[PDB]
Amino acid sequence: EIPKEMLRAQTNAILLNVLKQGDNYVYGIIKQVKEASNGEMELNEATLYTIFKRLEKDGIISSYWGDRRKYYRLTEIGHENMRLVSESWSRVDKIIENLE
Amino acid sequence: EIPKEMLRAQTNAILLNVLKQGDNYVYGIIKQVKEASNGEMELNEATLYTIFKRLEKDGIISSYWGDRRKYYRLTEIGHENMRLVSESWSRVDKIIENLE
Repeated sequence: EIPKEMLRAQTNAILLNVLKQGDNYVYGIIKQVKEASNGEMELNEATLYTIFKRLEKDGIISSYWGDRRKYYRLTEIGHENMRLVSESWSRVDKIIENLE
Repeated sequence: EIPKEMLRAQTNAILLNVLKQGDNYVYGIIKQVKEASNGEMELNEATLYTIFKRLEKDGIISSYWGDRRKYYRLTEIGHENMRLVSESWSRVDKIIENLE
C-alpha cells in the first residue's frame, strides 16, 4: 500500500497546479481533477478543506467570496512555491526515466 | 519552499525505483541517483539510513551482507508496493499534463 505521506504529497501538488490554472472553488476543483484523471481521482470535499487550511495558514493560498461560495487563489509567494514544487516534480520524473 | 513531506515522498519513490532496478548498497544508490539527476540530487548517507530503517520495519525492503557492506533488496511484497507507487505517480503526471 502507498504511504499516506506520498498520497498527501501528490494531492497537494495536484491542487496547487489546479490553482495555478486559475482561482477556483472546492466543487470546481473536484470536477477538474476528476476529469483530468479520467474518473480515476474523485477528491473528497473534506480532504480539500484540510489541505487548504494548511496552505492558507502557510500563506501559499488565500480565499475570498464570490458573488455563498469560497474561492481560492495562489498568493504571490504561492506562485513561487508552485514553481519550485513543479521543478522538483519534473526533476523526479527525469530521474525515474534515466533509472529505467 | 517545498514542504518537507513532499521532498520525503519524492526521495522515497526514487529510492524504491533504484532498488527495483536491482539490489544495491547505500553508496551505490547515491552514485546512481547523482547520475540520473545529472548532478542535481546528491543524497546523503544518513538520509538513506533513515528511510531504509522505515522501509525495512514496514517489510518493503530487507538487507543482507555482501562478500562489511550492507545490500538492500525489495521484498516480494515490496515489489507490489513499488507497482502501486509507480502507478500512482504515473497517474499524477497524466493529471498534470491534462490540467495544462
